[PDB]
Amino acid sequence: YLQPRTFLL
Amino acid sequence: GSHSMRYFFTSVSRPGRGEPRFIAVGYVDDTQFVRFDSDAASQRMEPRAPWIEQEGPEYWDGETRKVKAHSQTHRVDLGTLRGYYNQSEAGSHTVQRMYGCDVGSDWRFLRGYHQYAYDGKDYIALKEDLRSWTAADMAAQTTKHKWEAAHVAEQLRAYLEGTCVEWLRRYLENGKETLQRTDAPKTHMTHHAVSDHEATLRCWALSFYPAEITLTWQRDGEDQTQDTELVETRPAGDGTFQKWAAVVVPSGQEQRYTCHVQHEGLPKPLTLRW
Amino acid sequence: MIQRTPKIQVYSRHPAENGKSNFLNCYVSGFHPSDIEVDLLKNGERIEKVEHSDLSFSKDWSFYLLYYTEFTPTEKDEYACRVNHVTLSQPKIVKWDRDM
Repeated sequence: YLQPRTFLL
Repeated sequence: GSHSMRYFFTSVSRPGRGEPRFIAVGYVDDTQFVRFDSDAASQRMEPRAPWIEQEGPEYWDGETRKVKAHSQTHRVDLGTLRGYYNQSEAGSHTVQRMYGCDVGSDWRFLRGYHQYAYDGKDYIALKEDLRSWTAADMAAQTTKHKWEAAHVAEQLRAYLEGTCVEWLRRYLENGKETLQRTDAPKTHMTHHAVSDHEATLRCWALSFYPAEITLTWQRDGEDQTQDTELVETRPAGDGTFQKWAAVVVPSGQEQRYTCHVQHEGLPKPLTLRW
Repeated sequence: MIQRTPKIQVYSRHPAENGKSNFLNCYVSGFHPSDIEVDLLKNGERIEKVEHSDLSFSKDWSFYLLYYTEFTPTEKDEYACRVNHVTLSQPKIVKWDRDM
């Protein structure tokens, strides 16, 4: 189950 | 036993034309269960283990949505890092990401990971406490300041400790017939005369699962590393692993040498002799 | 930039016996960047139906791939893996030896 949020470098 | 869930992501820029190559792979222990390839026709998160096929359309639409969001984030990331490093648009660059959770024998959270590499080198990693960051250089430190101000570690910690563990536990249940089964190595020994003074003994470990294994040689009950060759554990292709350890010996002295095999599927270590 | 040469292992999925259907593998690992060319050879000629696992990597970020094809080993037939990568001046050829 993938992380629902992503954070940009 | 103990278990892990891991996701590996590779994004490779292609400056001549188009968006980067993006490959995402999901694992439970040494078993791959999902994949996404930007070059493939489906443009969907695909099953790679029969036990994940039990998941219905909601799952697949959710995983497809998140994997495409992961892909566009990596696309932006490659552009951001090129700017941070003052690189030209001419060269191809790689961003790699790995995240996941480890659970102990109680199937409860043990450890969490969320790290990156840029061009094969460490970029930024979430520290073991899941509260702070390891930024390798001043480019990675720019990411660290942004993420500290935005409280990114708190959001990652919640998924890694909670969500990650809950879904790993579900996968373990649905795939129990394979995921919870340990395959002990099938061992044998081979002999090869090199000259009339020297022989090679090779100790094989085959068809084992998980990949983790220790093969050691002993001479008269004492550990021997000199005159030994140990190949890297390699996949058989059917979900199991292989490994061998060889020792160079004086011809006629084969009996002094014993091979020692340690594996999760073995209650007590096993011994092989020529 | 960090350019890591591939490690190569050529081997069968099951212990080989003449005339018994098997799988010929070529495991490429420890390489960087990810672009790599891998072929399996039958008597020096490129085998056409070769599949590979999806790109993944180890703790140290180095890439690994498994290339494979179904084959029936015989006494005469010689199998090999041919690898090309940015780090290699010429293709690296590793022969299949049933004993390793």
